[PDB]
Amino acid sequence: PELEVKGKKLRLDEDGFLQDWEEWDEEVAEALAKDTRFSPQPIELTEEHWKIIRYLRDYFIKYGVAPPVRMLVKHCKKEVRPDCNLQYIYKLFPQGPAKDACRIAGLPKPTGCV
Repeated sequence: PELEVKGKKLRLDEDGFLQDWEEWDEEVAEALAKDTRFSPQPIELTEEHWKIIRYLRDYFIKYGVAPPVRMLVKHCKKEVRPDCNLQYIYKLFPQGPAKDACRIAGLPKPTGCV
């Protein structure tokens, strides 16, 4: 379906992932985060959320896939907080790094992030 943000109508897939992925910015991230068609509840983006979002998006821009969860957790422990395990990632992103975090980070698919 569509997502109205910033005077634009962006294309999402059936799982709520941004298909016009190159149109993404912080504003789009925010609209995705409150998109309750694809999330039980809006997700309030803290700086921790943002650190995770920026990491996923940089990885996709560089490698064309999302990083594996194994690598995400390692990164989070090093750059977010020493106790940021997968459970902590689900605390931030209730549906997980693929269904929530990669979606909000504007990746066109979460492929790789398992």
